[PDB]
Amino acid sequence: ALDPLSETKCTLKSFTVEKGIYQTSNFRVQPTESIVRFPNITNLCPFG
Amino acid sequence: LPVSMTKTSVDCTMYICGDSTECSNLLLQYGSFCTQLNRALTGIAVEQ
Ligand SMILES: *[C@@H]1O[C@H](CO)[C@@H](O[C@@H]2O[C@H](CO)[C@@H](O)[C@H](O)[C@H]2NC(C)=O)[C@H](O)[C@H]1NC(C)=O
Repeated sequence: ALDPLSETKCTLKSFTVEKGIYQTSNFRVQPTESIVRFPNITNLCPFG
Repeated sequence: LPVSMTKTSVDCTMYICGDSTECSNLLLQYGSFCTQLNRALTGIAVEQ
């Protein structure tokens, strides 16, 4: 969990990594609004 | 003649568990499958 060069070593299970490219980590994108929501009214009930 | 198919890649732990820490925890018992499963695709990927 230190940093990407380290997390690479967490994959190949080697303290030495050959030069190249390595699919390393489970990247993700996040939501930032826990929105609770609804629609657009018109016709109310007359208890009058 | 064809030359190469689309370089598909999947991450098991996402595909197997769409971010459910309970799910991944059980999977880890299965060991190196979803390392090697990932690996072969990359082997497929690079070979393209
Ligand atoms: C949905 O509710 C809105 C009130 O929030 C109604 O009021 C407006 O109606 C006018 C004319 O149609 C629109 O130009 C406005 O945009 C509506 N609201 C606002 C402030 O934008 C609206 O009529 C209702 N539904 C409909 C049929 O639009």
